[PDB]
This record gives sequence, C-alpha cells and structure tokens, in this order.
Amino acid sequence: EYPTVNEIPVGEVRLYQIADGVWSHIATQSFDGAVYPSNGLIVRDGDELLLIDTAWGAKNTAALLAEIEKQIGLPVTRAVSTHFHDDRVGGVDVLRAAGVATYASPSTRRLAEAEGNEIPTHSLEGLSSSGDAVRFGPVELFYPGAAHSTDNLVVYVPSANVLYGGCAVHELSSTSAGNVADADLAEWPTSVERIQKHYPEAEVVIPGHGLPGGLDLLQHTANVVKAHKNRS
Ligand SMILES: C[C@@H]1[C@H]([C@H](C(=O)O)[C@H](C)O)N=C(C(=O)O)[C@H]1S[C@@H]1CN[C@H](C(=O)N(C)C)C1
Ligand SMILES: [Zn+2]
Ligand SMILES: [Zn+2]
Ligand SMILES: [Zn+2]
Repeated sequence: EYPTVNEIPVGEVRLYQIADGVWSHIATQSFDGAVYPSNGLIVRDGDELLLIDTAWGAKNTAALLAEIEKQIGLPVTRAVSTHFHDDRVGGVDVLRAAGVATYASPSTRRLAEAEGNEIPTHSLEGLSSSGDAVRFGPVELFYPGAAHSTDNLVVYVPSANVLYGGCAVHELSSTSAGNVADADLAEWPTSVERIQKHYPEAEVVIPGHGLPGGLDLLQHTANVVKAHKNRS
C-alpha cells in the first residue's frame, strides 16, 4: 500500500518502488497547523542517484538522505527542484551541505529567493518557454507552462514511462486545486494539455501530494482546476 499521511510521523520518510531504478519518496510536514503528505522522486543513473525535490524541510531531507543511503546505498549526486515552494526546495541547504549538487530553473531560483526559501545552487537553462524540455541524467525535464506555479517543471523517466507531475498534477481522490496562491489558473489547463501531448506513453503519473495513478491524473487535474475556475 502506498503510504498515506497517517502512517508517516512528521520527521520520517518512506521510499516506494515505482519501477526498476525509480522510487518515490514520501514525507509529511506540518503546514498552517495541519499535516500533509508530499512526494518526490529518486531515479537511478548508473552508480549514482538523481533526486527530484526535497522532502519538505531540513529535518525531513536529512531523514531522506539517511533512508536512501541505508536502503539503496548509492550516492545522491544531483537534485532537481520542480518549483520554488518549500515542499520542493525546503532542505536544499542540507542537500548542498551534504555535497549534493542542486539544480532548478532560473525562474525557480528567482522565485525562491524572493520568497525567502532555500535556493538551489545551479541554474537549468533551456526551460524558459512553455513546451521546452531538456535531458538531465536519466530523465527529461519539461516546462509545461504556468500552472500550480509559474515555474513548475515536470519530470519524465523514459526508460520506465514514469511521469512525475509534481504539484502541477493532483491525485485522483482530490477535488480541490489545493494551494493556488501562486497559481496561474488561466493557463493551468493548457499547461496540462501540453503534458498529455508530449508524454502520451506515460504509464504511471506521480502527483506532488498523494497517490500515484495512471494517465488519468492529467485530465483529472484539468477538471479540478477548471471546476475551481468556474466556481469563482
Ligand atoms: C500544504 C500543502 C503544501 C504547502 C502549501 O499549500 O503552501 C506548500 C509548502 O506550498 N502545498 C500544497 C499544495 O496545494 O500544493 C498543500 S497539499 C494540498 C492540500 N490537499 C491536497 C492533497 O491531495 N493532499 C494529499 C493533502 C494537496
Ligand atoms: Zn507549491
Ligand atoms: Zn547551468
Ligand atoms: Zn505542493
């Protein structure tokens, strides 16, 4: 069973095998008095590991690195943050101090700076226009356009057909668009449509919070966001 917010204490981390050489990591964190789950990705890259997104905080991310070393035993050499919020860059100082080279789009780094969040060390060029993609180790990085945030990236693992949508993508049981404070609601459905068109062979889709599912999460996300728009 995929771990839920109830079976993970704030401070601990779970790994969940998605495919050969692909894992999700799940942590929990207390935000505005309530506890929420949060996903990231781990992708094997030969004898090294690529980390996608922190575990939402310094303490969680340290637990993440110890859990990875224990369970997988390969060094995390690089990490990518998929947008500027604290569930994606919270813990980047820990990663950096531990010798992990941390990456994000220039957009993410600028937004995190202005937000007072931790800032990834290196910039990812080539992701400024909607529809842009670059290769980064064993994955592709895709900027679908503004959605949950104006900078959000999605990550595809072509060898495993795994799409990590991050907070641009919602889990199937969710009916709310979640945190839309920094969202471009006008563009979010279109940005989702780009993901559908660019990665139609994705077999697993992982949201930024909640249970992974199939390709259905993408359309479901567009519906949730458009329902939110209409309600307003
Ligand atoms: C509290 C979080 C986290 C923080 C937030 O909302 O600000 C983050 C630090 O920005 N981001 C968030 C988001 O909407 O992306 C929310 S989680 C959201 C609430 N219900 C949804 C859900 O399906 N859950 C499994 C809990 C997702
Ligand atoms: Zn966010
Ligand atoms: Zn660079
Ligand atoms: Zn989030």
